Amino acid sequence: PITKEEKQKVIQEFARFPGDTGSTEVQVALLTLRINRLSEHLKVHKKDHHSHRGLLMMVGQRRRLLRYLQREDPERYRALIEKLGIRG
Amino acid sequence: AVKKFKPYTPSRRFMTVADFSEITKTEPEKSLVKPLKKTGGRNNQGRITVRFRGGGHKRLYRIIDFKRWDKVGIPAKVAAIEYDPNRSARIALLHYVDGEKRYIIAPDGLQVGQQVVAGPDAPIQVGNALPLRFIPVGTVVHAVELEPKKGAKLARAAGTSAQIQGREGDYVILRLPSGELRKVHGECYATVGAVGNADHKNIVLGKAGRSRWLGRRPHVRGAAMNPVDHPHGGGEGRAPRGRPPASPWGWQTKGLKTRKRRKPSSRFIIARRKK
Amino acid sequence: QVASGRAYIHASYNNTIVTITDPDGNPITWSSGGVIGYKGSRKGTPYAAQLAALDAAKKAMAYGMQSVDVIVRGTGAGREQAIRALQASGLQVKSIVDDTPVPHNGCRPKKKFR
Amino acid sequence: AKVKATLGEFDLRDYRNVEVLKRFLSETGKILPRRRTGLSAKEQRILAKTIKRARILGLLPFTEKLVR
Amino acid sequence: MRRYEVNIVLNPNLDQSQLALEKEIIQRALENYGARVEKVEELGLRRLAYPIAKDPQGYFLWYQVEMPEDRVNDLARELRIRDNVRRVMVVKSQEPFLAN
RNA sequence: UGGGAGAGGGUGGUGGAAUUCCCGGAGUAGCGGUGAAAUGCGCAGAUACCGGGAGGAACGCCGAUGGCGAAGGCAGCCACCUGGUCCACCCGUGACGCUGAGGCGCGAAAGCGUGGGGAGCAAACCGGAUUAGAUACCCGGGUAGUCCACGCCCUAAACGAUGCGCGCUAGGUCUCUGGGUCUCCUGGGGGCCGAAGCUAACGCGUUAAGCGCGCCGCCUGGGGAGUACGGCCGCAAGGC
Ligand SMILES: [Mg+2]
Ligand SMILES: [Mg+2]
Ligand SMILES: [Mg+2]
Ligand SMILES: [Mg+2]
Ligand SMILES: [Mg+2]
Ligand SMILES: [Mg+2]
Ligand SMILES: [Mg+2]
Ligand SMILES: [Mg+2]
Ligand SMILES: [Mg+2]
Ligand SMILES: [Mg+2]
Ligand SMILES: [Mg+2]
Ligand SMILES: [Mg+2]
Ligand SMILES: [Mg+2]
Ligand SMILES: [Mg+2]
Ligand SMILES: [Mg+2]
Ligand SMILES: [Mg+2]
Ligand SMILES: [Mg+2]
Ligand SMILES: [Mg+2]
Ligand SMILES: [Mg+2]
Ligand SMILES: [Mg+2]
Ligand SMILES: [Mg+2]
Ligand SMILES: [Mg+2]
Ligand SMILES: [Mg+2]
Ligand SMILES: [Mg+2]
Ligand SMILES: [Mg+2]
Ligand SMILES: [Mg+2]
Ligand SMILES: [Mg+2]
Ligand SMILES: [Mg+2]
Ligand SMILES: [Mg+2]
Ligand SMILES: [Mg+2]
Ligand SMILES: [Mg+2]
Ligand SMILES: [Mg+2]
Ligand SMILES: [Mg+2]
Ligand SMILES: [Mg+2]
Ligand SMILES: [Mg+2]
Ligand SMILES: [Mg+2]
Ligand SMILES: [Mg+2]
Ligand SMILES: [Mg+2]
Ligand SMILES: [Mg+2]
Ligand SMILES: [Mg+2]
Ligand SMILES: [Mg+2]
Ligand SMILES: [Mg+2]
Ligand SMILES: [Mg+2]
Ligand SMILES: [Mg+2]
Ligand SMILES: [Mg+2]
Ligand SMILES: [Mg+2]
Ligand SMILES: [Mg+2]
Ligand SMILES: [Mg+2]
Ligand SMILES: [Mg+2]
Ligand SMILES: [Mg+2]
Ligand SMILES: [Mg+2]
Ligand SMILES: [Mg+2]
Ligand SMILES: [Mg+2]
Ligand SMILES: [Mg+2]
Ligand SMILES: [Mg+2]
Ligand SMILES: [Mg+2]
Ligand SMILES: [Mg+2]
Ligand SMILES: [Mg+2]
Ligand SMILES: [Mg+2]
Ligand SMILES: [Mg+2]
Ligand SMILES: [Mg+2]
Ligand SMILES: [Mg+2]
Ligand SMILES: [Mg+2]
Ligand SMILES: [Mg+2]
Ligand SMILES: [Mg+2]
Ligand SMILES: [Mg+2]
Ligand SMILES: [Mg+2]
Ligand SMILES: [Mg+2]
Ligand SMILES: [Mg+2]
Ligand SMILES: [Mg+2]
Ligand SMILES: [Mg+2]
Ligand SMILES: [Mg+2]
Ligand SMILES: [Mg+2]
Ligand SMILES: [Mg+2]
Ligand SMILES: [Mg+2]
Ligand SMILES: [Mg+2]
Ligand SMILES: [Mg+2]
Ligand SMILES: [Mg+2]
Ligand SMILES: [Mg+2]
Ligand SMILES: [Mg+2]
Ligand SMILES: [Mg+2]
Ligand SMILES: [Mg+2]
Ligand SMILES: [Mg+2]
Ligand SMILES: [Mg+2]
Ligand SMILES: [Mg+2]
Ligand SMILES: [Mg+2]
Ligand SMILES: [Mg+2]
Ligand SMILES: [Mg+2]
Ligand SMILES: [Mg+2]
Ligand SMILES: [Mg+2]
Ligand SMILES: [Mg+2]
Ligand SMILES: [Mg+2]
Ligand SMILES: [Mg+2]
Repeated sequence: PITKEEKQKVIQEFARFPGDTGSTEVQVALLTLRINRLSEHLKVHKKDHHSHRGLLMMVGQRRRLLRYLQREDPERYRALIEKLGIRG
Repeated sequence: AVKKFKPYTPSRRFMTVADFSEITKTEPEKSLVKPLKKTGGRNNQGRITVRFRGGGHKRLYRIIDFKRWDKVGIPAKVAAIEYDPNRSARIALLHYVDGEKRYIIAPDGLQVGQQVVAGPDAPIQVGNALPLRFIPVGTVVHAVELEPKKGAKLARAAGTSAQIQGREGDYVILRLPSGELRKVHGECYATVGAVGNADHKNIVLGKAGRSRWLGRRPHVRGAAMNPVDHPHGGGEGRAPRGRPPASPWGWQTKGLKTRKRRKPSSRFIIARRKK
Repeated sequence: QVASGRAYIHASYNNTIVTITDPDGNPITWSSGGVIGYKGSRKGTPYAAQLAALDAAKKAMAYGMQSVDVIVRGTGAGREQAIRALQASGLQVKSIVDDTPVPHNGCRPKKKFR
Repeated sequence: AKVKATLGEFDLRDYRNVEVLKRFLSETGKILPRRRTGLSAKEQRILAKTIKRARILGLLPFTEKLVR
Repeated sequence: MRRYEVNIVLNPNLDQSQLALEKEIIQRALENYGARVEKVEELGLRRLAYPIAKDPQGYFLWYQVEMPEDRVNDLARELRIRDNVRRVMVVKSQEPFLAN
């Protein structure tokens, strides 16, 4: 799975301030971490449709946060997706 | 995985080709080829003895190492996987740390860069070769000798394999590609794994032309001939067989067994093929 | 002639078959509901099994059998009466064990067991 | 006579504890019901799984013939 | 890494030379597959509940190891190639669960 | 952040019981099957028994009125990869929410395509019974199929015949799973009986079919008919 270290590294890199843990940035970053590991998982495990439902649910979650961050701060929105390789 | 064509001609509608994905080198080792003397199906009397042969693409014969107990203990690196027009398997080029180069038929799962070795002590891994008696029961295996030192005779075509089933005395029991169960001497060499290019049987030739490239001339039915030619020859209009279906030479061809009855190897065959 | 052996009671709803073997399991003699004269569904009655066990025990004792271990398979009617007949025959019943085969959920059974 | 009361402390995951696990098996070899072992739902599942591992190692049997 | 237990049953009718050779094969493989032995219990011969490979007993080994997650399946495959290894079972080490 | 339970899913491996078949041994006059029978099998040595081998499928006890999943559905055991979900802390964000025409994905069994596999079972089929007849029920055989990979099909009593979300309105009892301080209390599931209330009745009742708000789907007499025509989808069967 995803180690505890790996997750903290992601939180540090996107935290808006010292102890920040649930910012829209930190949320889109953590979901992106899971989305990309599930996508790679599903490429080999093409018949794992049940876990694929988890993917759609994640992607929809990240999408709603991104639309929120786009409505509140367009600059912060564009930088987050560019910092993560999103929107294609 | 066989490749398909769009139907931009009548023949391309169904034609399929090998994808040639394992092939990493497109020219043979010069020192390991010699001319393959085309026969047309004719013997040293000049007489056709196998009908409907000839006119296929020119080919060079690649010398294949069907012994391998030749070089016990000397490892080799799998340098390349190549096309061989003289067989359905692909062939793998081996670079021995000796410096000697030889060809083996390419097993399923072989990788260029891996090493292989032959001998009583070789690890049970794809591409290694051992006397049968040292391969664990249950292992699927190929390029099996039939008698010791006489050269690999069994399980050489694309996708085929033999399975070790048991041991009795000096002998090992194999399930040959035909499903026959056969004792084979334990000192006979085999190579672990199955032969590669397993999709060979899914090739759809597609058109008459493609058989011709392979040296297969048209086969003409006995029923299309005259009585001088064939048991099924003659009759006004179409005709059913009118007799037990026979070969051009008169022997029956629907079920009549033809293995010689008093053959010494019968003592070593346990169960005739299935299916 | 061997004096120690085995008695198998294959007892189904249609018949009861008794086979008397040696210590290694090699049959010495056998009987059944048919050998004692019955046909049809009578072969699956307890009295049938009784005559069969006695006729099997009698033959075995004719070869010097004196002691047997008893192996029982199947849940047929004449199962319990077959054990009786062996004990009350003359043979020495050293033991009785039930070895009825039972799949750990194996092959799909015929329609009539579903 | 419930089996768990006949035993002090034991580890419900010790698949090698042949001498404790074997008490949770009927004389015919079967895994005993919760009514005769005295375990709750949660621990009976651990027991059953452990017995199964021990069976695969050859410590515990899958079935025994019933002797009258 | 993760901690596992490597149960292994061997041909009980070997001699201590053949047996020490099998233990040698096993010890290298563990090392070769990145497995660091922590403890090891060797109960030896032991009557089995049922014949394994037609023998009523089996020679028992056991190692707590620490090894990387992705190599355990391959390790158990290699531990099984020898004709004398009748059984292998690599269980994820877990905490005890106690009753009473 | 720190924990839990679980037949949730995917991949590779692996265990024992049983059936059938093949070989060896031992043995003989029947076995099998039914309501009773016959077909069938058996002196060319069957059944029953012992030893060895091969092979496929399904996993006994545990197992429950149990668990998990969005539904279909999921059950030997080991490992890896992976989804959902609950709890305690009350630490971060600051309404970021609910629903959802279209779209996209999933979707039991049967069926289809290509290849593999085939022990048991078993449509079609053949035969024996039963019977007034018996294109059936019961019996003896038996091919697809059932199993695996990949691609299609997209249906159902796909049911709780009960769309999703939120708030509100006595309790009692059994149970699964967490956290307490473990008497008991408190969350989340799963049942039963019931307050008020609802309901044509049956019944429902904090797992509402009660009292309310939001949004979606759907009904408008029976037959004709889920038929025809059109269109879209499918290799076809046929689906919408
Ligand atoms: Mg999510
Ligand atoms: Mg967006
Ligand atoms: Mg390919
Ligand atoms: Mg084509
Ligand atoms: Mg093309
Ligand atoms: Mg194309
Ligand atoms: Mg055409
Ligand atoms: Mg055209
Ligand atoms: Mg090509
Ligand atoms: Mg190729
Ligand atoms: Mg030269
Ligand atoms: Mg030259
Ligand atoms: Mg030549
Ligand atoms: Mg020539
Ligand atoms: Mg000449
Ligand atoms: Mg001449
Ligand atoms: Mg010719
Ligand atoms: Mg070739
Ligand atoms: Mg080819
Ligand atoms: Mg074909
Ligand atoms: Mg073809
Ligand atoms: Mg050619
Ligand atoms: Mg031809
Ligand atoms: Mg022709
Ligand atoms: Mg003519
Ligand atoms: Mg002539
Ligand atoms: Mg003539
Ligand atoms: Mg003439
Ligand atoms: Mg003639
Ligand atoms: Mg003619
Ligand atoms: Mg004619
Ligand atoms: Mg003619
Ligand atoms: Mg005519
Ligand atoms: Mg003519
Ligand atoms: Mg003609
Ligand atoms: Mg014609
Ligand atoms: Mg004619
Ligand atoms: Mg004809
Ligand atoms: Mg004729
Ligand atoms: Mg001839
Ligand atoms: Mg020969
Ligand atoms: Mg009967
Ligand atoms: Mg082994
Ligand atoms: Mg433990
Ligand atoms: Mg957590
Ligand atoms: Mg025999
Ligand atoms: Mg005779
Ligand atoms: Mg037998
Ligand atoms: Mg049950
Ligand atoms: Mg339930
Ligand atoms: Mg649930
Ligand atoms: Mg807070
Ligand atoms: Mg604030
Ligand atoms: Mg929604
Ligand atoms: Mg929709
Ligand atoms: Mg479906
Ligand atoms: Mg199906
Ligand atoms: Mg089907
Ligand atoms: Mg059809
Ligand atoms: Mg078909
Ligand atoms: Mg099919
Ligand atoms: Mg067709
Ligand atoms: Mg097929
Ligand atoms: Mg068949
Ligand atoms: Mg009929
Ligand atoms: Mg009639
Ligand atoms: Mg009539
Ligand atoms: Mg009939
Ligand atoms: Mg039938
Ligand atoms: Mg049948
Ligand atoms: Mg058909
Ligand atoms: Mg078909
Ligand atoms: Mg639909
Ligand atoms: Mg229901
Ligand atoms: Mg529901
Ligand atoms: Mg409906
Ligand atoms: Mg209705
Ligand atoms: Mg709706
Ligand atoms: Mg409504
Ligand atoms: Mg509670
Ligand atoms: Mg508690
Ligand atoms: Mg409740
Ligand atoms: Mg009620
Ligand atoms: Mg009231
Ligand atoms: Mg109302
Ligand atoms: Mg209540
Ligand atoms: Mg209340
Ligand atoms: Mg609920
Ligand atoms: Mg209502
Ligand atoms: Mg109408
Ligand atoms: Mg329609
Ligand atoms: Mg319809
Ligand atoms: Mg139409």
